[PDB]
Amino acid sequence: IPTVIAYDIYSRLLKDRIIMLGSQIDDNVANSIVSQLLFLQAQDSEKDIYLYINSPGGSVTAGFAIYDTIQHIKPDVQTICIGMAASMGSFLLAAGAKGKRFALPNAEVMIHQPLGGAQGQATEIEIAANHILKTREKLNRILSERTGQSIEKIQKDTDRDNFLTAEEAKEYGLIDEVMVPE
Amino acid sequence: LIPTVIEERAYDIYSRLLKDRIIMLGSQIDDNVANSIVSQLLFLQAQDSEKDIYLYINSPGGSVTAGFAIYDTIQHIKPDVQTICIGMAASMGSFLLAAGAKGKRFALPNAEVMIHQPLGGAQGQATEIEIAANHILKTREKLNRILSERTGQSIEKIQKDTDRDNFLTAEEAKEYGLIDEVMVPE
Amino acid sequence: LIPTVIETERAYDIYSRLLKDRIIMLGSQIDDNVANSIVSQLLFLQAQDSEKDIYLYINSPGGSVTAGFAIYDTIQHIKPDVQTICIGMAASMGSFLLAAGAKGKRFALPNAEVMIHQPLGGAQGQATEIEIAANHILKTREKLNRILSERTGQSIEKIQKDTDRDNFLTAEEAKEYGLIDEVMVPE
Amino acid sequence: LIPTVIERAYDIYSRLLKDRIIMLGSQIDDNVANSIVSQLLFLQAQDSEKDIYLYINSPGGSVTAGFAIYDTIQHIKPDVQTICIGMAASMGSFLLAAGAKGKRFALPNAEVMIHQPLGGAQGQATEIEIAANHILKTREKLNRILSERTGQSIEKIQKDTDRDNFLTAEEAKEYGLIDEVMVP
Amino acid sequence: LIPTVIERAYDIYSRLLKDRIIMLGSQIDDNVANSIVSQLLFLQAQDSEKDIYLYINSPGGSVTAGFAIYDTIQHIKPDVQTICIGMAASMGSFLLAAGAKGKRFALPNAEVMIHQPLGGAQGQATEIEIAANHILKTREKLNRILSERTGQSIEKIQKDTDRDNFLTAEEAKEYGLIDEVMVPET
Amino acid sequence: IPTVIAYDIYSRLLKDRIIMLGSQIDDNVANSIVSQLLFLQAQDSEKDIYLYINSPGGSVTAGFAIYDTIQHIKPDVQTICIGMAASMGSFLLAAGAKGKRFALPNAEVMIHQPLGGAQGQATEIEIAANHILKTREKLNRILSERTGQSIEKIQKDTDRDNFLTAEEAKEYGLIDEVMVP
Amino acid sequence: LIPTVIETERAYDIYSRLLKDRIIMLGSQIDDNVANSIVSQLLFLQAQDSEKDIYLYINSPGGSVTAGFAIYDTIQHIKPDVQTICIGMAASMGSFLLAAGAKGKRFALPNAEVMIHQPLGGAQGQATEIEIAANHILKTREKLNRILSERTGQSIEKIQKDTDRDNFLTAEEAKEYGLIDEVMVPE
Amino acid sequence: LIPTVIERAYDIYSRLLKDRIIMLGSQIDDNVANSIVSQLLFLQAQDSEKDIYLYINSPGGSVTAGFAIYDTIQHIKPDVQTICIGMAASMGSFLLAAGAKGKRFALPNAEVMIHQPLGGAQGQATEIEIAANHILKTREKLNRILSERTGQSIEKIQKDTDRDNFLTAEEAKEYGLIDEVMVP
Amino acid sequence: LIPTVIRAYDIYSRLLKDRIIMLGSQIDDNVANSIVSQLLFLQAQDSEKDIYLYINSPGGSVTAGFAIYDTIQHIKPDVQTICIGMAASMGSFLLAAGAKGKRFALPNAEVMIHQPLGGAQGQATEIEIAANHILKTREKLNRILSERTGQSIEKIQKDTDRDNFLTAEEAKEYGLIDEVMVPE
Ligand SMILES: CC[C@H](C)[C@H]1C(=O)N(Cc2c3ccccc3cc3ccccc23)C[C@@H]2N(C(=O)NCCCC(F)(F)F)CCC(=O)N12
Ligand SMILES: CC[C@H](C)[C@H]1C(=O)N(Cc2c3ccccc3cc3ccccc23)C[C@@H]2N(C(=O)NCCCC(F)(F)F)CCC(=O)N12
Ligand SMILES: CC[C@H](C)[C@H]1C(=O)N(Cc2c3ccccc3cc3ccccc23)C[C@@H]2N(C(=O)NCCCC(F)(F)F)CCC(=O)N12
Ligand SMILES: CC[C@H](C)[C@H]1C(=O)N(Cc2c3ccccc3cc3ccccc23)C[C@@H]2N(C(=O)NCCCC(F)(F)F)CCC(=O)N12
Ligand SMILES: CC[C@H](C)[C@H]1C(=O)N(Cc2c3ccccc3cc3ccccc23)C[C@@H]2N(C(=O)NCCCC(F)(F)F)CCC(=O)N12
Ligand SMILES: CC[C@H](C)[C@H]1C(=O)N(Cc2c3ccccc3cc3ccccc23)C[C@@H]2N(C(=O)NCCCC(F)(F)F)CCC(=O)N12
Ligand SMILES: CC[C@H](C)[C@H]1C(=O)N(Cc2c3ccccc3cc3ccccc23)C[C@@H]2N(C(=O)NCCCC(F)(F)F)CCC(=O)N12
Ligand SMILES: CC[C@H](C)[C@H]1C(=O)N(Cc2c3ccccc3cc3ccccc23)C[C@@H]2N(C(=O)NCCCC(F)(F)F)CCC(=O)N12
Ligand SMILES: CC[C@H](C)[C@H]1C(=O)N(Cc2c3ccccc3cc3ccccc23)C[C@@H]2N(C(=O)NCCCC(F)(F)F)CCC(=O)N12
Repeated sequence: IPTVIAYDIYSRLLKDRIIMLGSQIDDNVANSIVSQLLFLQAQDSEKDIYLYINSPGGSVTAGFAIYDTIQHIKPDVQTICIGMAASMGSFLLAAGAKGKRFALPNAEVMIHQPLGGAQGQATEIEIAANHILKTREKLNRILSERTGQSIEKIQKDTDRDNFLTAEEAKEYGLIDEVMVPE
Repeated sequence: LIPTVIEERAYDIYSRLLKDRIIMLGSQIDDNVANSIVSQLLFLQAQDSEKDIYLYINSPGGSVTAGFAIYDTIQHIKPDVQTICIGMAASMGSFLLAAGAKGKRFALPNAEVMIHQPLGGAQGQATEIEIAANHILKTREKLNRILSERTGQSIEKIQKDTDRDNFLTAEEAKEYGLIDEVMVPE
Repeated sequence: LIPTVIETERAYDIYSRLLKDRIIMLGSQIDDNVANSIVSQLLFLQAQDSEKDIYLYINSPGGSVTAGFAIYDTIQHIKPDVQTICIGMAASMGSFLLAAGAKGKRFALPNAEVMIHQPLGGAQGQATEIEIAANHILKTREKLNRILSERTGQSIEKIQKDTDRDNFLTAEEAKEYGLIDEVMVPE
Repeated sequence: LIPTVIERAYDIYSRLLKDRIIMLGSQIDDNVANSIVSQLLFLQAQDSEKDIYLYINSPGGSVTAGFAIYDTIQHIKPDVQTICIGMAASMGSFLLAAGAKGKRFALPNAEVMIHQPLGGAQGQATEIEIAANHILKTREKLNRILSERTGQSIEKIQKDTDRDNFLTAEEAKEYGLIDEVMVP
Repeated sequence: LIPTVIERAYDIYSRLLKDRIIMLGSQIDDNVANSIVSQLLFLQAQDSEKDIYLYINSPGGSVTAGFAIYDTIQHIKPDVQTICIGMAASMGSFLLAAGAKGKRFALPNAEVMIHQPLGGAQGQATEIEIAANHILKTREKLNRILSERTGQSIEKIQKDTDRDNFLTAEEAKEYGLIDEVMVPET
Repeated sequence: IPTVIAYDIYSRLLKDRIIMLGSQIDDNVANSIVSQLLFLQAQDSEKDIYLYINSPGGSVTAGFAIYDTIQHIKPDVQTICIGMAASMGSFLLAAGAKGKRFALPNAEVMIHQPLGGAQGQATEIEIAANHILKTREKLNRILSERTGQSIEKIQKDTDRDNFLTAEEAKEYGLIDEVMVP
Repeated sequence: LIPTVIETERAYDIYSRLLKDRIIMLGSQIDDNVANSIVSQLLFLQAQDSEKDIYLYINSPGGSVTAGFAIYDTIQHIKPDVQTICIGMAASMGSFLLAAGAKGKRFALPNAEVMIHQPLGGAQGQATEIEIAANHILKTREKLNRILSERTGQSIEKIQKDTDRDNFLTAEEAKEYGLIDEVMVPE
Repeated sequence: LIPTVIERAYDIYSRLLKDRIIMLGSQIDDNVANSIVSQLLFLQAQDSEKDIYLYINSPGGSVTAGFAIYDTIQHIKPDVQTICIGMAASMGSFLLAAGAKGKRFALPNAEVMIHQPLGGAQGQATEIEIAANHILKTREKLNRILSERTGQSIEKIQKDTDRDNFLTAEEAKEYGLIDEVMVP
Repeated sequence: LIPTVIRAYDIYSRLLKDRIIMLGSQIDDNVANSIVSQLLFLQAQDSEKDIYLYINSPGGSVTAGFAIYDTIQHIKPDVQTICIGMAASMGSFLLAAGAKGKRFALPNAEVMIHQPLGGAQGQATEIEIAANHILKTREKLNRILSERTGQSIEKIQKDTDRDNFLTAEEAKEYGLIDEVMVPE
């Protein structure tokens, strides 16, 4: 990670209100991004924030930490998908400010149902199944609100792995514009 | 080392017991144990359709489907299959103990009987976890329904009493309806 | 430990004694070894008597599709009716072989579990290698679904839909589906 | 890499601590407890009157480490606000409920889970007995405090924590674990 | 390798079984219990009145597997003599004490050890509680029987089995675990 | 990593608009290079950027993160292959500014088809197969545009591992000139 | 992830800032490295001021007995009173050090856990080697129990009995026992 | 690959057992003790007067397993001759000395080793104490019996077994562990 | 692996019927126990007729080797030794131990001689005991080699200091064998 005159490259980007979601989403990544969003709001509550997304997703709860923080703060959080947005990464891509969700032409967007595990007694498995099913209902309802697609459509389209191009993601309502070279 | 006995005709001890219509369920229940026991049951009813069979149970249970292989074979064949719990009957072992011929389910005085929920697991997509959950819940309802029929307890009582690990003495198993008599020394 | 029995005085292991009365055991995961044994037993029994029925016990989670088709083709070629009986569970290629038994002689005991689902596999390497592997397993599924349609009387369209995910059936549901003919009830 | 901010260079979490914000964003072990307790002590010394803000995104962990944080919160003069962002499970949800009365929050999609303590024991029958009595007393201790913090009966807490019990933010408010669901 | 003897070929242990001698010469698990129980049942069927001789060189093991052997000994008509050779520890010493009254022996340098049951528990507090209650009940069951067969109080048995308690053959006789130290003919 | 008078060697190069792609391409490497590209264009949108490429390739999506960032920004991004460029590395070599794609005489260039895997149900294998086949068409279509070769020729020449010299890479259209001493 | 704090300027990591106000953290398993650090901090603080109290925070499951006695002996030698405060838990040699604080200045917060038990160890080899190891750990227990008796006011016989097995105590029970002087109740 | 002798077919060791020869040719564990004890019981039942021959090529092992064999040898009526061929170490040497008085042998290059018992202990101080007292009492037991078998004092045995003590066949005869060195 | 020949015999048991013993493996206690038992069986059948010891072995345990050695020297029958393939370490010692004038090797058979291998770990006095033991074992081996080859102890010491490979002809000249058996 190179230095620029004294900032590391990512910290220099943060000076211009740019946050990097460039890894698998766990609690540590969520804690950092939430802290960055809170800091940028405190500096200036009016100016836009830019969330770079190159992520395969990961933890749903960690994703919702980022999601809820985005929606609470006053500044518009722009989202731009560069490389790939999968699973909870694509959920956060769709969570960006209305009209300011982007993807570069060859960026990959994938949507699919949440993954999990359960082990032990029948009633413990039932509790785990009800939890992940309710979690999917929560994700689908919000994605419906964000994309303009129905919950029934999102349910069917996320049953298996569903890879989308940048243009297909725009047509779906996950992003607003495919950002072309000027 | 399984010992040999000579009656001339040499027998390993378990095969000698099988000659007198005795089957040993003395291990964890998997498909191999089920295949052996159902084959022994088929052989014995073919040899004699009237004479009782004796099923020894010292088992911590295991596979539910492997257990139901043994269960269904016991109920289909004409001979009464007596069950005797010696040492311990846990989980699907206690289910098979309760599945013996009415009036011929036994345990020795210090034998341990345990009943609880079916165990399992699932990993992957939410809909895959749902399928696994529905399957194991249906499997529990199936087991509890049969236990209710075999013991005379209500399905609601079986559900409550199998929620956690429930250890029973031989006398408690008799009171519950899992066995008919605690076998005492003469 | 497989127990021994004596017919008074020829000694047999329990499974060999069953084979004397035309009973073959499919009681494990289906691999090439299990297929070779079952194919050899079927060829032996039909050579002894081409008219008497053979009885195939099925307590199996399935396994290799090619090994399953070794057993399937042998069953269909030989003259004797091969009866099938599901005891415990028949999953995947085990349930396929359950449905492959002689017409009107496919059975399950009341608490036996039958599961149907699409074939499993894997592929790794170049895109064209993944394509070949994908085309192979899709063609294998169509092959399985077409034969299962013939044996059950259900459509290829229905079988495709019903085998998309793991589909557990009771013995009575398996009868309704056409995978078996009768649920064997106790007297 | 944790990002830096310069205005004096700060890592992002240390910059938040300057404005009386403490992060509980991991599994609770002794190291996390020692850090949070030290931060609370420091913030009390800096300003005994201004509120402290405890961010909670944690699956819980050690009960004793959790009680290190709990007791420090209750001792110090400043109110400690708690805010659940992402998820609060087990001892994390206990600490969420331990925030200053009227100042316990959760964001709308945050997850709260409550259940009984986990543990293990191995060896002699009397050694297993000691371990069982200890974890049972620890559960009574936790349930008694949770009853006081939520206003629910100990009997209800016992029943509701027997198995894994997932709650929405609104359900956590209705239960008494938090005071308000913070809306955008 | 187990040596063969020909009078009709026998492995050495099978030859001993012909004279009503059963070998408990290993750690007690379900397999060992299944074998010993089957041998006892076979010997009772052969002769319901002649004594059986149970050799014990064992560190113990499974309590439920031990109780399979224990209950089978007490049910059958023939007296089961017990002889400790080498060592009897834990459930091995319990079975030594379970022999027919007046027919429990040890050789002069044989080692007897008694202690409390060993086990484990993991998971939720209520699951640990169930596991703890179970092992405590199992110890009560063992101590009550040991009290009956030694003549010692349950209070004394509890205290003396709190830790590993090694006894000589002579101390085991004094305690009531055996009846006589079998001395060599000079 | 030595220091120079105070900059580490790679940071000193970044001051003269030089970016180093000297490793396997994963998301971390892509995030760093994308950030460096965005930094340099913000400093100066007119002056050229020099992308050093010594890489065996790696993730296709991580590669396309770098690719799209290069094409979007105003500055010409020169590409110089030193040592080796394989797979996605050779794709990024061909993605440099027109007339400013270079390789040193003994630099190695390799092209082949994308690598991947799939495991599970037949329909899951089908989805994975369709995805990687679409990814190959995407790569081959862009490589056809950058090199001037037909898609049918790219398909044939990338079927197996195809090693090229620097001069062969110039002939193929992957680079513009072999930079002589 | 240890946070930094700045005061107008001078930057400190949180634990170094606490050390500036004579606070030492025993917040881990006790090994030689932890003992070396704490002994060095104690020596530093007494050199800075021989009269002002030192505050020893204890959240520790214990560990090495010799490493514990390095801390114990340093505490007793230096002139300043070393206050001890149990927060979270003090087990084994951690609870021994809790009891070693200045008379009247040993504290615990209300929900802090205190545990006392026997020294743990092991030995493998010859009978005489096992004898040496046994005599050593027994002598170490006598040494620990004698000091505990002195600092708690309980008899050595009572300490022996109560430390035979794992003995968990509440903060209040630890006060009644004499391991601490006061439970710090919140205002 | 144990060779067959016809072859009436016999494996070589079973053929030797027909002429009252028992092989102690491995590490002594409970399995080896059970077999040897069973063979001794079989041979005395066949003939209580004729001698038994115990071949010893063993590094020893379990003390309790060794005492199973020891007590069985002393109880039965037949004289049990012992012959050390190759090596007798630890409990193997103890059983060599346990043979019938006047009928304990070794071949000229056979190795005899004596040393104190080995063991372990782990856990609480009182558990280590119990383990220590047990292994010490076992050493006293071994030394007392070895004193009876050899005619050497317990005090001498203690000192001579403090460390590993290798003896030649002639030195073992001088010690009283054997009676004669068998020459060609 | 081992084929049958027809009374049915496995190939090695058939060879034992004509007084042929196979030392075709690494020498451990199990191999020694079998070979000494075979030697005891053959001399019991006939004390006059020769025994033939096939040797294709890399050596191994010295004590297990001396179990075989002492048994060879004690019994009445001449034990012929023939090296086929290779005799290394204690295998070459046993090759030299064959009856005088009846020790053989085939033309391309390999014979290797070298000093004993071992290990020691622990206290200085424990290392001393182990060192004295293996040094005394070397003197024991070298003294017997000297007697059976005709070479001096000083020469055996020097020639076995490192690994010393010998041809069949060199082994004859050294005194380890009596003749290189030629094809007729
Ligand atoms: C939108 C946040 C509110 C203003 C409110 C709040 O809800 N919260 C709760 C809250 C968090 C609290 C702690 C850690 C992360 C938090 C993230 C939040 C995200 C959304 C809403 C509230 C959050 C705290 C916030 N604080 C600051 O941001 N302080 C300024 C320091 C910022 C920086 F420069 F240090 F970065 C502390 C004081 C305060 O009232 N709030
Ligand atoms: C109760 C058995 C039925 C009468 C019926 C049957 O349902 N089945 C199906 C069936 C099984 C079939 C194969 C393997 C196991 C089986 C177990 C069954 C259990 C219950 C019911 C049927 C079973 C087969 C049975 N066979 C034998 O038992 N033959 C005698 C075998 C003797 C010996 F070999 F056992 F000695 C083959 C002929 C036959 O009609 N049946
Ligand atoms: C149905 C069998 C056919 C008549 C034909 C055949 O197609 N085949 C081909 C064939 C197989 C050939 C080899 C191994 C397995 C085979 C399985 C087959 C299954 C179905 C059809 C042919 C099979 C061989 C068969 N053979 C035997 O069965 N011989 C008797 C074997 C008796 C015993 F050993 F079983 F007891 C050899 C002679 C022969 O003509 N055939
Ligand atoms: C509420 C704190 C009390 C006033 C008291 C105390 O109870 N304790 C005990 C105590 C702790 C002691 C050490 C480490 C952590 C502690 C956490 C505590 C939590 C609650 C109560 C007491 C604690 C210590 C406190 N110290 C400081 O905080 N000093 C100020 C410097 C703080 C910083 F800036 F350095 F952070 C040292 C002097 C002192 O008397 N106390
Ligand atoms: C004490 C045995 C009872 C008489 C009764 C019984 O309670 N049981 C139950 C029972 C067991 C049953 C199966 C396996 C083990 C058993 C062990 C038992 C131990 C104690 C009491 C009953 C046991 C079975 C017994 N059987 C035999 O022993 N048959 C003789 C053949 C023995 C051998 F020679 F084959 F060994 C079968 C007939 C029968 O009625 N019983
Ligand atoms: C090409 C940049 C566009 C003009 C636009 C944009 O599309 N984006 C989106 C965008 C990214 C956003 C975040 C992180 C990486 C990004 C990479 C991009 C690559 C290509 C196109 C847009 C990118 C951001 C850009 N920002 C800066 O670069 N700001 C100054 C950067 C200075 C410094 F920090 F580097 F020093 C923030 C404001 C802004 O308008 N944009
Ligand atoms: C109580 C200390 C004694 C007065 C004496 C001593 O016994 N010792 C021995 C002694 C130790 C010596 C070295 C390391 C640790 C020590 C810990 C001790 C604990 C108790 C008693 C003596 C110790 C050394 C002490 N030194 C300092 O502390 N020097 C001051 C520097 C302090 C700091 F700032 F550097 F920390 C060096 C000179 C000196 O005479 N002593
Ligand atoms: C010296 C043996 C005594 C006579 C006595 C005895 O003490 N015991 C106890 C005893 C053992 C008992 C069981 C197993 C092993 C035993 C080993 C013993 C060793 C020494 C002394 C008693 C032993 C049993 C002996 N039995 C036989 O040997 N029976 C003949 C069996 C011959 C054959 F099977 F080997 F061929 C069974 C009856 C019996 O009274 N005893
Ligand atoms: C040379 C052997 C002596 C004659 C003597 C003896 O020294 N010993 C001691 C001795 C051994 C004893 C047991 C096992 C192996 C032995 C190997 C020996 C090797 C050398 C010398 C004595 C050995 C035993 C020998 N026995 C037999 O060989 N019995 C016949 C065996 C026939 C058959 F089984 F082999 F076929 C038992 C009786 C006996 O007096 N001896």
